[PDB]
Amino acid sequence: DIISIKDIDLAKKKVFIRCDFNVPQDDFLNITDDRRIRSAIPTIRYCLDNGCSVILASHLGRPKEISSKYSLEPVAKRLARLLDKEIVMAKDVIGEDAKTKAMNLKAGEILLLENLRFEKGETKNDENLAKELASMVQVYINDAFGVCHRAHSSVEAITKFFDEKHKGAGFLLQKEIDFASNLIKHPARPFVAVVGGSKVSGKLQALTNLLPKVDKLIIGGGMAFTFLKALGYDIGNSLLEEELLEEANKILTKGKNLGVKIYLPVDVVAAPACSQDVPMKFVPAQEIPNGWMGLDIGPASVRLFKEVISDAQTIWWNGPMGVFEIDKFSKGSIKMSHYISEGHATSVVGGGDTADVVARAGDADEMTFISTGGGASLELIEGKELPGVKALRS
Ligand SMILES: [K+]
Ligand SMILES: [K+]
Repeated sequence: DIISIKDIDLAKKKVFIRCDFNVPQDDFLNITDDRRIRSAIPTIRYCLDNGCSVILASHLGRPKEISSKYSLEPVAKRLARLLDKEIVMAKDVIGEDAKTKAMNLKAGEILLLENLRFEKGETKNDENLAKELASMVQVYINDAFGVCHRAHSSVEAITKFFDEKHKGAGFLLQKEIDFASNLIKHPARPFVAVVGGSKVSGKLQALTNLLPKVDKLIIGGGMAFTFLKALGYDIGNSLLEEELLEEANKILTKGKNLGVKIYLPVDVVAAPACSQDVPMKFVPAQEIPNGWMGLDIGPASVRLFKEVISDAQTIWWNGPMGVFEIDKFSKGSIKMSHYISEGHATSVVGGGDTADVVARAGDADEMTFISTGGGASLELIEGKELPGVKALRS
């Protein structure tokens, strides 16, 4: 149903590619993870190989207003090394400099527009922005699954300025869609969802839609403590969403009614504060000391979870098992990455935090697929129609 880049005649044309270059940066604005730039390359190279000129556009962060801090200039440098091709940068998005550069662009050249979100209309699906972006090119390609869950100009309104023979989905967008969709369709079984992170409300809708689909569900991260609390466990000073206690109980009740095997941590790494520099204890989940907090799954839980996933043919994992940015509270996530990656399941990772764990674990290459689109994969797993994808439906 979705129009593919493969069914569009784009040879020798001028092509707008909406890419996802929303990469992490450090305080000196050096790029600390270029995976999204790398994932964009096959679509870009396919156009260049077909004699196109290429206008690339992406957002970076969420600028409130224009500043050098959110410039795409470091993305341009990094992409130039990775493609071994030179890049022209526009000083603006649809101002005079972009339009002139776009018009001057020769076959085989690459133009990177400045941050899309320097235009206030982008996150409002402004139709004038869309029209101005569209005027620069003959073909529209979306390769940015990561923003497709939002009605933004560069993925939604812009598509109204191209007919079905001049717009389509890039190779990355198609993969993101195929991997996410499989999971809510007919995945190989046993199908295990492994869910984590610190908030239940983050995952509630995904869990509700996955529940009738999965064979087993492991719940870790800070969000587990709301489930344990919903079951009457004392959780000391751990994270709690009081207001979601009843919803968590509903997940467990329906899970059981549907025959889903649901596992929560049976032990945790507990500490008096969330820092490297305080003491830590391995304790049962029923015995977090007064005033202490659970910050990672414990070794018994790691081991149980290993056994839970051991016969899996499909695993979806979104969310760390614990506060993995702190070394002392990272081991449960790291070992889960090891166990998931080393097993024989089709393994699909979601969430930037989870991609980060998998990177630190050194396992990125043994995962079947790591989504580089944060909330977008989740909203698909939730059962929603994504406006960016809909926009490209034949
Ligand atoms: K046009
Ligand atoms: K594997």
